[PDB]
Amino acid sequence: AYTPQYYPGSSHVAVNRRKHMSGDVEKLRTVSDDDLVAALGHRAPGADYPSTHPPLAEMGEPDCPVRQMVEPTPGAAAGDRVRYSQFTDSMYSAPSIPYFRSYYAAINFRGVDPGTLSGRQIVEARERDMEAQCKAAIESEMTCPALAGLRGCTVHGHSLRLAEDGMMFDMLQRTHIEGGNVIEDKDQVGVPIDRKVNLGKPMSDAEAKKRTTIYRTDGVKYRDEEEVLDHVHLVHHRRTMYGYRPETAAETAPGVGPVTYHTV
Amino acid sequence: AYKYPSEKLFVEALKSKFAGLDLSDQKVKYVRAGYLQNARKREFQAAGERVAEQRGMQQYDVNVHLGGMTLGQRQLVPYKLSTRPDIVEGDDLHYVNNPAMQQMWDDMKRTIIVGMDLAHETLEKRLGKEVTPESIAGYMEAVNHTMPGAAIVQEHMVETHPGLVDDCYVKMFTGDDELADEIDSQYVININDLFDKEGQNEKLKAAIGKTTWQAVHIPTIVVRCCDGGNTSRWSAMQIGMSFIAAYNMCAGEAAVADLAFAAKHAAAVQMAEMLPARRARSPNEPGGLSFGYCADMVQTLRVKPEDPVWYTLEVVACGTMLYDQIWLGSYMSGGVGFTQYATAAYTNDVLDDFTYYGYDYALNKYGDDGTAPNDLATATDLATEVTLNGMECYEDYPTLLEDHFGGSQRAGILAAASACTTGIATGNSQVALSAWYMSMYVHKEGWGRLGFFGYDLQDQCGATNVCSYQGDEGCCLELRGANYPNYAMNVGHQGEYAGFTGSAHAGAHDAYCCNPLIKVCFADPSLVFDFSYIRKEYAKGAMRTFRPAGERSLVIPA
Amino acid sequence: QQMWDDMKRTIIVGMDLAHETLEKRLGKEVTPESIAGYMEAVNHTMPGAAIVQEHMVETHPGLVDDCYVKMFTGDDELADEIDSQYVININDLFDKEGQNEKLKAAIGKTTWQAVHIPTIVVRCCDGGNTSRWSAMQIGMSFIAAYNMCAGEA
Amino acid sequence: ADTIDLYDDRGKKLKGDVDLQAVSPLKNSAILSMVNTVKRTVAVNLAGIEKACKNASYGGQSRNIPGREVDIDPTAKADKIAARVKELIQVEKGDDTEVTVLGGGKFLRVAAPTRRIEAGAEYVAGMTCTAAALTEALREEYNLGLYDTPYVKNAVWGTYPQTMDMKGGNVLSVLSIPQNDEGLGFALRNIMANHLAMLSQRNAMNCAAISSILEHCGVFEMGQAIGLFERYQLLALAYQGLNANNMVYEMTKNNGKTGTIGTVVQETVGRALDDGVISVDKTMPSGYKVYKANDVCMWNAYCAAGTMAATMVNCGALRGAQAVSSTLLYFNDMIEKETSLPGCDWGRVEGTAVGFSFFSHSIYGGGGPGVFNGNHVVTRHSTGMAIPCVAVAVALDAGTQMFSPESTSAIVLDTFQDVPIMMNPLKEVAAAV
Amino acid sequence: ADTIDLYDDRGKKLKGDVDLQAVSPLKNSAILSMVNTVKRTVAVNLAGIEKACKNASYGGQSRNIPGREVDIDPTAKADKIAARVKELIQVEKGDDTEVTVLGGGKFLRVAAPTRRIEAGAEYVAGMTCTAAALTEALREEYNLGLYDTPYVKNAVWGTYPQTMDMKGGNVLSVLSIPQNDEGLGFALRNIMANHLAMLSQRNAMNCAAISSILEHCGVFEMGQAIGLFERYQLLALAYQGLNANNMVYEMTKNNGKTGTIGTVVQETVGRALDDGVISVDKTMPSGYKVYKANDVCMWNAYCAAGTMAATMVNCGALRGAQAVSSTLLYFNDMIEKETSLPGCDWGRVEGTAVGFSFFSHSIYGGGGPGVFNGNHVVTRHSTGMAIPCVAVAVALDAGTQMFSPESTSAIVLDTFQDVPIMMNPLKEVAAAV
Ligand code: F43
Ligand code: F43
Ligand SMILES: C[C@@H](OP(=O)(O)O)[C@H](NC(=O)CCCCCCS)C(=O)O
Ligand SMILES: C[C@@H](OP(=O)(O)O)[C@H](NC(=O)CCCCCCS)C(=O)O
Ligand SMILES: O=S(=O)(O)CCS
Ligand SMILES: [Cl-]
Ligand SMILES: [Cl-]
Ligand SMILES: [Cl-]
Ligand SMILES: [Cl-]
Ligand SMILES: [K+]
Ligand SMILES: [Kr]
Ligand SMILES: [Kr]
Ligand SMILES: [Kr]
Ligand SMILES: [Kr]
Ligand SMILES: [Kr]
Ligand SMILES: [Kr]
Ligand SMILES: [Kr]
Ligand SMILES: [Kr]
Ligand SMILES: [Kr]
Ligand SMILES: [Kr]
Ligand SMILES: [Kr]
Ligand SMILES: [Mg+2]
Repeated sequence: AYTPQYYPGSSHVAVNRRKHMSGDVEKLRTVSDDDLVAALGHRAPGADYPSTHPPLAEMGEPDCPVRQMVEPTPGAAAGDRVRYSQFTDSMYSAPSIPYFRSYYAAINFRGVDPGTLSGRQIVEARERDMEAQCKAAIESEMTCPALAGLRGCTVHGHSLRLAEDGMMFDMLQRTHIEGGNVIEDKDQVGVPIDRKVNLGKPMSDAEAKKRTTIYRTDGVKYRDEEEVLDHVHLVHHRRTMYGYRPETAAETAPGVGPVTYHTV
Repeated sequence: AYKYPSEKLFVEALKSKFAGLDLSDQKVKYVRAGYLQNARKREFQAAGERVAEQRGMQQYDVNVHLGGMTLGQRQLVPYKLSTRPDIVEGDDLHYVNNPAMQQMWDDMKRTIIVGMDLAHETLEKRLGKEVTPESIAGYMEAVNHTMPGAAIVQEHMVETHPGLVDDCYVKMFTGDDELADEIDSQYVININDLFDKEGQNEKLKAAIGKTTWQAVHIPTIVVRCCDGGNTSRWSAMQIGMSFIAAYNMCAGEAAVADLAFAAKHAAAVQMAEMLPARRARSPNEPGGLSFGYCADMVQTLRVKPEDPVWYTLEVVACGTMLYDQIWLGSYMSGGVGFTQYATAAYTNDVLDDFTYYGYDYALNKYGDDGTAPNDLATATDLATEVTLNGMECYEDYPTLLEDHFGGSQRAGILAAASACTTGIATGNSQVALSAWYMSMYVHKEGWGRLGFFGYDLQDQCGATNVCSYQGDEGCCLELRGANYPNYAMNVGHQGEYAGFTGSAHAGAHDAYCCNPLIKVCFADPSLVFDFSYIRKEYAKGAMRTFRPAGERSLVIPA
Repeated sequence: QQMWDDMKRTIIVGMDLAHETLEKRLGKEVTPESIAGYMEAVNHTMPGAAIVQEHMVETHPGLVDDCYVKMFTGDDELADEIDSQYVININDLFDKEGQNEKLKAAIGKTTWQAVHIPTIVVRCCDGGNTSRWSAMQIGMSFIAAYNMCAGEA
Repeated sequence: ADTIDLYDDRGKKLKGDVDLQAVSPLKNSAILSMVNTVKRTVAVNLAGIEKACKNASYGGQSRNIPGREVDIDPTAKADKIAARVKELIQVEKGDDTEVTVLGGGKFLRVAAPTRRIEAGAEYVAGMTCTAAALTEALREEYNLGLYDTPYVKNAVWGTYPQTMDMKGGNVLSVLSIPQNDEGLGFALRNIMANHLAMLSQRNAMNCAAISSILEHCGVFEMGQAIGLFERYQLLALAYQGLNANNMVYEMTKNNGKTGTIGTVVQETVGRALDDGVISVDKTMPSGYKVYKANDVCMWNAYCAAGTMAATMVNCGALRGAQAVSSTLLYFNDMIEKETSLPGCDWGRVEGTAVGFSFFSHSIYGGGGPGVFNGNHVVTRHSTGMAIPCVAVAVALDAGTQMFSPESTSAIVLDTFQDVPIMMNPLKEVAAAV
Repeated sequence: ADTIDLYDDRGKKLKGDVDLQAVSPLKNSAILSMVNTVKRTVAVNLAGIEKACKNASYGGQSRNIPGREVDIDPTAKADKIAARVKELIQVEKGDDTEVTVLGGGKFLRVAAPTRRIEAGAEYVAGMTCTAAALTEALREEYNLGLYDTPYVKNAVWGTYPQTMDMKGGNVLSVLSIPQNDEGLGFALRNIMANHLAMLSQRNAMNCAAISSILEHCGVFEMGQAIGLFERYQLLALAYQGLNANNMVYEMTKNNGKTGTIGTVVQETVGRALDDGVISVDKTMPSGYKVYKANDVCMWNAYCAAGTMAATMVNCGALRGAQAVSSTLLYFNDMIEKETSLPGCDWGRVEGTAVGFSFFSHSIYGGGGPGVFNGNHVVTRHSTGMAIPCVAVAVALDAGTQMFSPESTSAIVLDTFQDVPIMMNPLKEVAAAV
């Protein structure tokens, strides 16, 4: 079978990018089921999963060859609501960057609906499936609890100066530092919860720079990642060429000019 | 030629916002003041108290913001109009609060250009009339009495209050210097006087030819009560009345119908055509406005064509406000809207810095304005350098990133700087468009983010549709507009496209981009809004020093 | 001019389908209390003011003083549980010749919003603005009043 | 059933005792062919494309995009371009695709294959396949590339897709775009009268036929020729448009030297009474006679024929199109006063004519007769019994109009002047029976 | 020349080494039949007409015209009304007119005669002739008179002609009115995804075929399948819509138990490389391999099939339609990052998916996937390679949607559930070779 290569680049940022894509992300903390459910805010810890429709086994399904050959996730078999987890990541070397959170979801999880935005990244899925995906991301090196957090609303902060204590600005202050640890005492849409979820310690600035997927001038400079620039150029150029005429002869059409690449 | 200086153009605005701040600091103390920090929010809260008391019903209240927080948990910062000393609160640039912005749009919407040659040919052919400078002069007097809504033929007519329609007028213009000089100058757009730089006047007169045209501006109050579809009709009605009087025609004979068809259709140049059913709109609305026309309405090109960047960014300011704030942020949505999606392109001298950097890079690498190769290789080089440099600016200056806090703002400004640089360097709008999408793609891989959820619909369709020639994909940028299919929905592109359409013709040192009639029409200083310095006008509106047309104080009580 | 502006800036929008969505997809319970919170939200947001994001710029409340939303319904029990400043009182306005009972029977136990966007907006723009402007701020208000994700399916 | 005698444009008998159904849009193969012809046929203005490229005047309306001229000469390569277009659009060898150079290379006549219509939902495939084939043909012939072909594409397609139509483009149809339809089934109603006059080569009898056929094809598609209304519409088509029983030709000839609108009114009434279509009903005390219609649909058809003959006699005498609006109005106003029976389309021709007169003599819109059509808000209101007269008036005009057929429709004349259905529509309809 | 093997919805071989041209919308008789079927077939909601008349709710949207109720019970007289409608619209005995009572009298399935489409310029004759025939049948059956028939007419036609559509009416089509076309040739693109899911009876492989066929029929009518672009579009139809070489079916099965968007990306690249569609071009210093397309059109077709399989795998696993927007986006974003080749429609599927994601998760418009269609401003931008996936996702949904197919398109299921081309599209297309 085909062996994926995922992404170009040779810097340690590109290596981190392939870790997120390939799902090979080290575990740095533990979050209890109850604590995670409490922060996500869709049901009371220990409560039964609400449903949006009956379990598939109970109501049956249309005669569909795709349905009969694609296995439903546990949440879909049960008829769970579609709920979500949503994260914001600082541009000051947070481990994760929005698109690569979505690639991590799309490559490594089934029946997921990821969405990428500059200041928020969302995964919608059947509730129990969404919880498992959220647990995997939040317990992993894709997450610093100071440079990233759950924010289902009022997300402002990814592009702002960090607070003096290194916490990313949150208008609703859903998280705060208590004795070196990040505590979450509101759910992801700002409602106070009757518990204190301990998300462990923030990454050191040096750890963040080692673990991050972002290029910027105080880490791996984007200007120096010529393999990534070559890839961008190649894809743009070929898109341009084949929109003109979808054939290899388009690659030397008048107007292309002396296109050239750094590493190939 | 231009030389990019040692200090970044955006630093002044940062220092004026943050006196004493070390601009390299990545951290800040948050005091979580809430709305009381900000005079404009405090004034709004008090306005809302009056509103609720006067009407008996709750309205504005900062405390309704969710989460038990009011706006201003961080510092609420003001905005400097680029190239201007004026710093304003952000709410002062909301189109609803800014009468200069409202009047720029009203001035476009209430304009139609109408040829006179077909009407004169009708009078000769059907009535055997002689058309002379004297008969044209009488017509121009008639049409400036009738066009605001006053009577010339019938008895016992009721009329519009002249003071409510004081902005309405009609001027003629022609490439024929001999006729233009024979008509009283109050009725004529003087092409030679307004287009005295770089021989622009001769280019415009050659492109118009010995044809005669009317620039018609119907009253602002009318398009405010009604819509842009009113403009060509209103114009035609009073044109017809004026021909009836000026040529002693029957007040309603078959030949008058020929004048109507000419004024309404055959010789009518709309600013914008209609739109399809999902976004149904009359003509002369922003969705139908082409980028070439938008760029030709802006008049900085006739003032200082030797600095193509200045005109380019004035077009950006014109288009981003119109297309994002008024059109997409109101016509096509509404509410709080899209003020800062647009202000990113015309405040704090950020786009200016990124673009002048590119201009300098291109001048030293490729040579003078308009001489760079019209090819994809060149667009790739310019866009990548301009985008990398801008990204490094955001990375090196934390408060610059904080200003353009949404990725969509950064995407539009980095891509605009890239495409404006390319347009000025190559003189080619279509090549510049390749650079626009190149910037987006470079940007996305640098930061693993670009814009909002649906920002790059057109940008991922983008590169491949630049050089398509298929029916609903292929189109030169000058003729693209806010109804080009990929562009029909999303903020952070349309005004920038207008901008670098202008940049390409400024780089080529052309007098216009797309229609010389539009160019001459909007140079006329008798318009309410000053189309030659967009950002200075916006500053006036934000400071409550812009006087719009269309108010009703003459006919309402105190 | 104002008679026409009042017509053009008006859109009527049902609430039942929205409440059914919140129940079905989110398992939310819609109560007089949640509706009351929604009506406050929508009368802050509809004239052009912010409820979710940070560093938002807003319309001057005095320029949009004519903009507001009221609800109305054939269900007297619900109309009675909402602060009357937010309700069109069918029974008080249509007291003659039994008109109120004809209207309530024709509307049924269904809930509606009468939305009136700012005059200044339709003067700058057109009547096509009205249903879009209404929907944007209705959406913002549901997000706030039911603790939704600010942008989910 | 109903039968009619069919007559040609010179009043010669073609066929006798033809079943009225045999000239129905749903049955007559010649009518079906005429519809197919106007749907799939387009004209290409190669001279306009050449001019737009050489002068960078893409989009028209005085537009000029400085620096973006493309120096190509398609009128000098018209045969080569025509051959490529044919190859690109033809579906099968020997199919009904036609591509012909006209005007010495200035224009192309493009009859797109019927299969491309069949394979779609509307009629635009002729326009779009031709525009695309031409864009490709120009790109290949002149070795265009990435950044200049978009401009040449706008020379062909105009401002599409910023606009919904090919505004300022150089692919032409006698039909408009579907989004211009006022309502359901209006596409065949949207044919400018100047176009109709050119299709007929200004033969006014053939113009009546072509325009009436296409109008009633529209009315059938609108669903307004069902049941009893089928007979209503088919009789109007036959007697007003297809010179049934030679009534339009003879009424025009007998009133051509000294006749007026009013003498055609009187002839119509006398023929209706002599033929038994109407009878005296009651007599008022003054001696005025109220008539009754013994066959209501037939009385309408006689009024439709009289309206047309009146148009031919009055506009013919004026040699001017503008009198058609008053002819339609006063023929029907006065035939009602003469009989106390309702006039053509029960007032809908008269009403159309009232507004048509207004909007061809006022400041408010409209224009000369040549700009109207069955989809025009002014002239849409009769189900097919007004516009054929308008087209005939336009054909009869000897040079009084500003926007004449030659100025707006010259390419239409050249495109269809060798098409048999348009050269002799009455003979073709009869031969199809 | 290109050939493909045709496989059915269960992965069974139907026909081997078929010429690609044989599945063209311009040549395959089954495809041409499908177009004709959706054009001329309408449904009648006789229950809705009865309700509107009994309750004076003409026009819908809570309208009530007090005192103007008309008490008629067409659902109780459905067979008699059906027989009259057929008599009124049938052109020739033995033509393809069909009128069938459904739901015990609540609905009528009306297949208007093809000749009525041929005689027109668009497709609306089915809607208009049926509405007219129904109005006459009700008038006659219930002895309606001068002043009540207009109200019953609005029960059938809705608010037409104050509106351009039969808004609030009870004659339904899977197509919209032509004036809603966003551009030239878009009528067959304007088919709501909920409709497509019902036409397929929620058989996802059949849904892909039905939707892909109609999308590409639209693209042909837009003129965007000419010359080289014909091969481009036909390969996408064959591989994405017609399960060419079993690749959509096999890739979905291969990834159906444990697979994801990403594993379908990997399988697509592996197949393209193994099949010689792509090869290694150059290797970067890190070891990253830049690929090249040896056959550009075929690389697109493989990406198109992978996009569809990825939708079936990811939406199939969720049993939820909403993931189609992210599937289309991330399948193509990641396949570009994996190969340095452009993805499906060279970014236009990814771009459509960006805006579709936005407009199915935001306040600004759109809705759930079932409300989109190829004419929707959000989802029109790919030439046919996005919507078939959307329709498939809608069909795979197990009940997460508010505006589900059974709530907006129930009558579509009943109307077409016994139509062979919708029951087994893949088999009929292969049999028509
Ligand atoms: C509810 C949505 C989803 C939607 O459909 N529109 C919203 C909200 C809407 C509201 C917010 C008004 C309010 O606060 O009550 C308005 C003003 C439109 C309106 N209804 O008038 C708006 N957004 Ni939004 N929206 C914006 C933006 C953004 C950026 C903000 C990111 C950040 O770090 O702060 C993100 C998208 C992204 O991540 O790229 C965003 C998302 C969102 N945007 C999320 C809310 C995010 C949150 O929970 O905080 N907007 C921007 O990126 C800048 C311009 C800004 C707009 C107002 C202006 O232009 O002045 C506003 C434009
Ligand atoms: C030039 C036309 C042809 C046309 O297309 N419109 C005209 C003129 C137009 C102008 C006259 C403005 C002016 O005096 O400059 C306006 C106001 C429309 C406009 N352009 O704003 C108008 N008519 Ni007119 N027009 C009117 C009318 C009329 C009546 C007036 C007859 C009489 O005995 O006075 C007659 C038609 C008729 O005979 O029925 C008439 C004709 C005409 N009407 C003749 C001019 C007649 C003349 O030579 O005096 N209007 C009316 O009948 C009353 C309403 C009145 C309108 C103004 C208002 O409503 O306040 C005005 C409506
Ligand atoms: C006919 C049509 O004009 P055109 O022929 O399309 O120019 C139409 N005007 C009108 O109907 C004007 C009606 C108002 C003035 C006359 C009132 S009686 C319009 O502008 O769309
Ligand atoms: C998509 C479409 O909405 P519908 O799906 O038709 O409701 C369309 N709106 C828009 O495009 C909104 C654009 C402005 C707001 C978002 C800017 S990114 C419109 O209202 O016609
Ligand atoms: O959050 S979304 O990208 O949907 C809207 C941004 S204004
Ligand atoms: Cl190839
Ligand atoms: Cl009948
Ligand atoms: Cl009778
Ligand atoms: Cl080709
Ligand atoms: K207005
Ligand atoms: Kr958590
Ligand atoms: Kr976190
Ligand atoms: Kr303000
Ligand atoms: Kr008066
Ligand atoms: Kr004119
Ligand atoms: Kr405009
Ligand atoms: Kr330059
Ligand atoms: Kr990325
Ligand atoms: Kr603010
Ligand atoms: Kr033509
Ligand atoms: Kr249907
Ligand atoms: Mg210079």
